[PDB]
Amino acid sequence: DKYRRVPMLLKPQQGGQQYFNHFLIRSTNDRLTQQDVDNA
Amino acid sequence: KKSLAAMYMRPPVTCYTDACEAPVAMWDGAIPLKETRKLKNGVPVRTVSRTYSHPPQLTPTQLSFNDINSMYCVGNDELIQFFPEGLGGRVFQTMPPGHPRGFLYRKETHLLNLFVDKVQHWHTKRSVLSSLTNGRTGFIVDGPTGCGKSALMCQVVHFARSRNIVTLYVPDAKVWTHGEWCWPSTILPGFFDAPDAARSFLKYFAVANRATLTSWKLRCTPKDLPTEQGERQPQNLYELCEWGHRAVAPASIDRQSVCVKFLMDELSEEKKLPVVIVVDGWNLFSHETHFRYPHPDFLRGLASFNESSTDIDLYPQELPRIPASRLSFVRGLNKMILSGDDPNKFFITCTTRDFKPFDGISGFPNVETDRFANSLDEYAPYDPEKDSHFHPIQIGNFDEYEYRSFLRFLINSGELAGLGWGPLWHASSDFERKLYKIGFLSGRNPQGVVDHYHQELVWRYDYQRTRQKQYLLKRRMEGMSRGA
Amino acid sequence: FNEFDAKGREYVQYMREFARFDPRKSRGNGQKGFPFRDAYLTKMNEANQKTPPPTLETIMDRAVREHHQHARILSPLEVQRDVGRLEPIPSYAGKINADRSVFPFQWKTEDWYEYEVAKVRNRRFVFENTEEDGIRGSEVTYKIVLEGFWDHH
Amino acid sequence: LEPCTPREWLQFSHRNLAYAYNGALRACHSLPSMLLLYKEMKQRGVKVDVDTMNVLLTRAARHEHIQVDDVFLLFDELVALGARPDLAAAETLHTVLSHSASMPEEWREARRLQLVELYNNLAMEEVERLAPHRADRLLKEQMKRFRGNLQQLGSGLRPTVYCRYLHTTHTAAVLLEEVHNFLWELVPNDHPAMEIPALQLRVPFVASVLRRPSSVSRAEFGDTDVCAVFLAAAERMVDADFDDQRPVSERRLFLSLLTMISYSGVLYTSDLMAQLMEMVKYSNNDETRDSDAQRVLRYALRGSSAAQDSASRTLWHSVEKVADCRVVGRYIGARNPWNPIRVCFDEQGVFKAYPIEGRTLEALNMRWDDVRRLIECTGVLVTPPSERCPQQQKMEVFTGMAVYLRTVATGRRYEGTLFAEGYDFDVWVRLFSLVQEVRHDMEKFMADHTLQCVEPEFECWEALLVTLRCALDFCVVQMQGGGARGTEREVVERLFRDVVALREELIEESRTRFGGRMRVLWLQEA
Amino acid sequence: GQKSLMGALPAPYGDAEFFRGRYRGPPVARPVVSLPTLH
Amino acid sequence: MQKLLSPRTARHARLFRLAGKLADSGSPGVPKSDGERLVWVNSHVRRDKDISLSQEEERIRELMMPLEVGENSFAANGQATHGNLFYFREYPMYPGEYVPAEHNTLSSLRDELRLDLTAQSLKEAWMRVSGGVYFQSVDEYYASVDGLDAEQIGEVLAALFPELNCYEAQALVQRTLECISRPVSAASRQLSRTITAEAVGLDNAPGHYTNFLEWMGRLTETRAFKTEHALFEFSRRKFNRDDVRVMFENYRLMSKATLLADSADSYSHFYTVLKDFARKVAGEDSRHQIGVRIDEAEVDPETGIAVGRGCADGEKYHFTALLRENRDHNGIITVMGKPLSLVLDNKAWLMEMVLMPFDEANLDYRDFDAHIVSEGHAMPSIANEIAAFALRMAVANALVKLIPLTRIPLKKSGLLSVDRRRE
Amino acid sequence: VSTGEFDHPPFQFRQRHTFNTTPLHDANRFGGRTAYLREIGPKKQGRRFKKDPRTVQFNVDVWCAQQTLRKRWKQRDWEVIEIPFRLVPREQQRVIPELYTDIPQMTDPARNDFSNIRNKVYDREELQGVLFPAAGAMLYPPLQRVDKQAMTLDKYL
RNA sequence: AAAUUAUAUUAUAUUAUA
Ligand SMILES: Nc1nc2c(ncn2[C@@H]2O[C@H](COP(=O)(O)OP(=O)(O)OP(=O)(O)O)[C@@H](O)[C@H]2O)c(=O)[nH]1
Ligand SMILES: [Mg+2]
Repeated sequence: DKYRRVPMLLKPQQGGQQYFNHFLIRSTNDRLTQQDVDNA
Repeated sequence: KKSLAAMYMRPPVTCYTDACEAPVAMWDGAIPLKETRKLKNGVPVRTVSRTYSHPPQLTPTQLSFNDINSMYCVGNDELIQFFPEGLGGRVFQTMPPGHPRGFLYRKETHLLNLFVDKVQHWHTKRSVLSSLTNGRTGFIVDGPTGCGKSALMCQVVHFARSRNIVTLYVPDAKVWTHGEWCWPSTILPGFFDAPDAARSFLKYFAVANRATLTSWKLRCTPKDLPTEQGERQPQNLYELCEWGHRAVAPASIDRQSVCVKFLMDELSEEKKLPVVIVVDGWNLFSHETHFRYPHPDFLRGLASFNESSTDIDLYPQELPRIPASRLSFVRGLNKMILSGDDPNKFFITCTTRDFKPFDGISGFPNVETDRFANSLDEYAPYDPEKDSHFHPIQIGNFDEYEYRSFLRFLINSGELAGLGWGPLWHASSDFERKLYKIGFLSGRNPQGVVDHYHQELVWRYDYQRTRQKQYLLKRRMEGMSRGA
Repeated sequence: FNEFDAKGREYVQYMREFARFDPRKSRGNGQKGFPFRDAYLTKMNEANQKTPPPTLETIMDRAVREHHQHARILSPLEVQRDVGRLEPIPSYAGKINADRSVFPFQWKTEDWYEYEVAKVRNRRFVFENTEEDGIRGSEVTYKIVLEGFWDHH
Repeated sequence: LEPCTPREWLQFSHRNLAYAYNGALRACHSLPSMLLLYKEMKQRGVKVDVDTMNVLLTRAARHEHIQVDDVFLLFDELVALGARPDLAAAETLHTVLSHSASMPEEWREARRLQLVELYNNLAMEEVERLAPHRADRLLKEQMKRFRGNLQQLGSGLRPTVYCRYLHTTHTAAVLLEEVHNFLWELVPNDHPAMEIPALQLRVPFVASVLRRPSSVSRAEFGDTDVCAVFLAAAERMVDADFDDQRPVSERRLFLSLLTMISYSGVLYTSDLMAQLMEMVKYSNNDETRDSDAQRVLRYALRGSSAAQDSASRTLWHSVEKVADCRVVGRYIGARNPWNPIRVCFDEQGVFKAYPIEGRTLEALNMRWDDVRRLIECTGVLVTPPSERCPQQQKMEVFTGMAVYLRTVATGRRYEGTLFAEGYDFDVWVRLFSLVQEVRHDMEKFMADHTLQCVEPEFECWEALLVTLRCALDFCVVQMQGGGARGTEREVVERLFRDVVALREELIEESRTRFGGRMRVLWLQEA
Repeated sequence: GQKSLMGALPAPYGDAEFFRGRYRGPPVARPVVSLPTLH
Repeated sequence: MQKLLSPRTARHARLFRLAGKLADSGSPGVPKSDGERLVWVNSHVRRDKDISLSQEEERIRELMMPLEVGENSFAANGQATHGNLFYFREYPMYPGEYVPAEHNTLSSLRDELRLDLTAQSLKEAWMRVSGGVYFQSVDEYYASVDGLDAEQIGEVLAALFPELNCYEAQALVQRTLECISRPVSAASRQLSRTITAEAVGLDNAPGHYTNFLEWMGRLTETRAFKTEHALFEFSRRKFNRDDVRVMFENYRLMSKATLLADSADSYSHFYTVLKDFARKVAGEDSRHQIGVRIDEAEVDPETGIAVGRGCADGEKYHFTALLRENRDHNGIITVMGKPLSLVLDNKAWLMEMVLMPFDEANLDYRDFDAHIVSEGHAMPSIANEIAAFALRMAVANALVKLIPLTRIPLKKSGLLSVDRRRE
Repeated sequence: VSTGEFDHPPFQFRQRHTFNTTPLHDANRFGGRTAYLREIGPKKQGRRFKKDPRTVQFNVDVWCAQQTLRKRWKQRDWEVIEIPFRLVPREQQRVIPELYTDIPQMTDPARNDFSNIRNKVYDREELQGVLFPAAGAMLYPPLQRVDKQAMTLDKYL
């Protein structure tokens, strides 16, 4: 129907906010691992 | 991507538990495959194996102290051999014919296993067994609903029948007390019988303990029993139960009464052979069976209904309810319990809390959606210390070790047998998130653990795999940008 | 700002009332002598509650980190969650004892059914003029109920 | 903006005013306007951020008329206002400290100690922060940056954060690499070293730079400071399961750690040697751990693998005992009985071979007399009780004797044969008298030290019980399985009755005595 | 929107990464799965 | 034939020693028998092994994830109909998340501060030595020669600083010349980043290239250049209603005499209005994020209980959650005196919504106790999704009141957001 | 908390036996108690009450009250015996108020017994000296209570 | 020939024939 009374934060329902910092630290770890691979 | 499934070979099938493996295309991403390199006829030897293996199928003699809070399995042929009666109320909900037959070895399971191990030669360790039971005839196991009560009853029936001990197993007491119909006893005046449950018991106990009941000579049994043409008079206890349960209706209805009476008479005289008696739901044998006494106008006789001063056809009424001690089976049981001349029978029993809920108000139960449709209509409180002559053992819910082992067995052995997610492993979360969430939802209650393992299908608010696939797709895109 | 919001000021007052509750001092107060349904019926269920100790995995997980790892496990109210700021570490972080008779409130339904009927039937069972101290106690009580068509009138 | 309507009150917080004032503070170009903006920021209630401290320290370091004590006082004011120091502000303060020599030397040393404390706190904070993410490479780069920052400041990282960082590791390679880093942080770069080719590392001699008192105490030695980190690495190798793409064996990892410890000249402590031969005791290689226990026992008896025999080693042996009760107990529990190597030493030189599948009574009698001579010459029971070592730890010698008799009785280790086959009858009679001698010595030791709480633990009691069970099984297989031979058969039945009586006595004592701690041994074997 | 010159100024002292309270732009979205190709 | 009950590994023995130390210390919950401690140690080792197995199977499952649409892999996200509905960020959301800074920028800022302090010290040393005044003529400005030659600065750096590399010494000479000329501005490096040598046309003339770069850098950081950039961005429609209102408020603060004194200059009267807009325009160096609200904690100092609210259908569902910290790790949730598994009839899809505010916060539920009071319409069962939505909002508001930084993920998940749908 | 049905379905178009839809008068609803109120065909005083909403709501309220009563009476494992004040135990030697008169009274807050006196149930075997003085033959046996301090299977002995 | 305005949901009806 018309969901105009529903907020914009509820319509996609973007959950999973806990994993983002873990993903960023894993990305930094993989960048340093790639730097270790390129040097040797 | 990296499958490693065409290279995977099947390990050799040793038991029934190893044969319960699905095809490799099912559990390829559910149970992932690792590669190892051993040193035989070369430095690399690529051996692809599974990360998870099935729990070991162990004989009860092989179960030890280090197997506490571990998982073991029983063969399907051992399941047919040791349990012809059946299992508990909800024990067989986790064993379809494809699944392995798994059991958790708890601390109380280890205690009862050593107890049954000492029962097997009781005349040497009689003072030890007296100190264990505190002089009582046996143990009654109580706790909240959905714990390991009936599962431990099947476990101790397995322990007793694996060591060649004569074992009485009532897998559900609600077929006796809360049965289909009640009939008065033929030779016991003032007593009653549950005929169908007695026929099933006389069949299954005989085919369970045929190894020792054939060597059981009849001591106090009349030899002038009624016998049809071509049938042999019973000389053994197995022959007595075969005379009892194998008959044509309605001669079996009185044959079971005579057989239960003389079987309980023959049990009460044996003082040298240990007989373990396991009852699931002793709290139903300690109070009134749901049958009531008939109205005396049924047996008095009527000429007509208009002028006979009767109201059986006009209005219903609730007569006094029949207690369990008026059943001949429980009469023989209480005769063995209360008479102190039997230092031979060990009553390792438990209670059931399978009853319907009531929390102050109650509407009518919806017939489609009702988890308690086969539940008992009792609502009565129970105290095992005051309502039973046995020593009470309190079983609570799972600690995190037993819950972790049980959930690991459930998830991984359901995906290995081709009954879990399988190819759809990428939609459900990993095992740590599932353990955390099911430990929230169940409170580590074992029936709640099984119910929420089945209800994991309809989880709406898990966002782990979505963010993981976003991160992996982004990493793939930046890797392809690095390649360009 | 103030200290608490509207519903937060309500439930902090209910804890101060139950901390000084004495049932013999609820002599003729009426329904104002009823001692905060949530915390009162929790105490009546202590025969069923029976506050358990921490589990064997919890006391092992902490004592490994306390002794074998030389880094104590601190409570979630001790975690410095703000990066770039040091927090003044409030004193209720680990000092609140975990007892099931105190919190959380779980009760028998028969006591809750008896509480809710007794609180409404004893509404006007109040003795106004008591021989006591100030604003509660008096000798005569006058109530003048004014009625008009507008609320500012 | 101070909000007046409730719509703009719903977007008002001092933590967001932190970001607003940070952006406006970075928008300014000079410190005279910046300090006025900061003063009206801190006069208002505003949570002070790390960005405020970063921009203030940087754009006050580059201002011309600034004295550096005002920089450090501004840092003290910002950390007093609730701003967490990060690595950027710490490096800014280190740069301002390094470029200040007109200040007096006491001020420079005070600020240097403050920066040492700050870098160690930041190192411990990053260790605790990057631990659960399994970020060992990123944490390795952060610890390398902290080591580079502290070696420029004339110090190093503390062994407490090294013990924590070794206890939070996941891979063994970075574990040995960080032990290597701690060993090289003490000595300068031109120090002599020894090369380990299995790890491709160079471990340096550390005892030349460690502090030593040469009445004297344990804390005055710097060898405890290094053996704490050695013990942290040893305990990490015990409890944690390492994840590697090509996993190394436990024997190779233990031998590499042992050569890394031994090639440094550090004085060994008690619990390090105890943990090392505890790892030797529960090893799975039957043909290897005898020489490993022999090597770690030589290390504990000498006390240090230094080439020269110094008086500091004598002072270290006078302060504490590296040859304590736990290492003798775990050595006797780690040795094999039928090993042709001698159990005890001769004049501390070497553990020779035995002068004689020989399973005679004289062999095990020489083994047991060697064990008793070892316990006598180490003097572990005659040591006085102290605060660091209790009387309870000396029961481990009796546990080691009990595990020795267990490995005599049954043939296997911790991981129809009911006992060790190929024995004689007098072997089991001598074994039963040895069980009685161990029980008598343990009862005498408990009777002597009754005034403090002295209990036997589970391992010695279960070992004595399974030796009596193996002797019972040997007796019942020789009695009714012997073929009715008459060769001292009444002596076999007498030994069987004595084994049954002593076993029932031990089971009833496990049920009754010691407060019911060993009730499960009554529940199992009865 | 249209192309402008904002952000193109040289930032003083090069410390544009340590300011963690900086403007991060509008929240971008990413695909959770690669859709199949059209051709 | 007889399994030994004793600890078989060194890890088992170390855990048994820890359990014995705990039992001798008198901790609540630690068993007193030895068989129970043995069971505890064996179960903890099995739990550690199972955690290692889960970590290894997740490591293997990361590489075989079906990132494309296939046989069993379905999108169903509305990526075909709507397209890219789930957001994703590559930056740590301050101050909820933390990623450590890269070492290259750290070392660059460290070396820049070192060179700036060394050049300032050498400039102050020459100012003390030369004796005060130093006037620069027009030909001295066109020759770009200061009081010190490059040779004198190189000799001073070689004499005073022994450990100094060649290129570092040449960069120090260049920075001392730049600091003795004017106050140093770090603007030539970023102009070398954004403008290459082939674009302007100097490929064989590096010296004139660096001269043009430093001239453009010293002309960039003026007030007039910032004012012209602000006017250019005002012409390019890069402002919202908030910036228009702030420019109006800054115009209203100027009186007429200050307006005349500012219009005496050509760029200052525009700059007084456009200061905030030029702060916004300057990019990630000077524009701040708005960010979610971070409030103060409203916790009872005696009981430690925070109070949160939740609503649904306007009138029907109202709930109030009281939240406390459990220090014995036995946390449980209760709704109107009954535990959550019996209020919602063991339904996983309703109790997962109550679990979700602890999940998005990266918090353990067993460290918190919660009781939820129903204030709306009382019904015999609240086992529906809208009541569970109200329960989730109540638990999330209680978590926000207890720990304030929990508002940073919980507002991003939409758990603190109220919809207005009635019947 | 209970999840059974309490309200009656409202009046609308005549429902059919489809998916998510039951007829308005079915034998599955309310145990078939709608058989009194149904019309099988697809006298005004016997036809108007089957279509009134207040009538059918009152009838289902009566039936739910009957269900609540039979479930509350099936909970009873006791009976009320009028015992004099002298022979009663010490917890009942107080002034017990009537139902819904005062606060729900704890049993004994001094002896650490916080439970409702109205829910207290006493054993029959402990009151044989009070209930049966005329028999004198001990008609009920004494209740065997387990020794909590005895070393049994529960305590690893 | 696209954008979607589109509400959509399910049920009923007649002198079968009195
Ligand atoms: N295999 C196995 N399953 C177990 C074990 N313990 C609990 N369970 C599971 O827990 C559920 C509960 O089993 P029951 O013993 O019948 O539950 P209960 O305690 O008797 O509950 P009530 O019948 O209501 O009294 C079963 O369905 C099992 O699946 C165990 O030790 N081994
Ligand atoms: Mg059951």
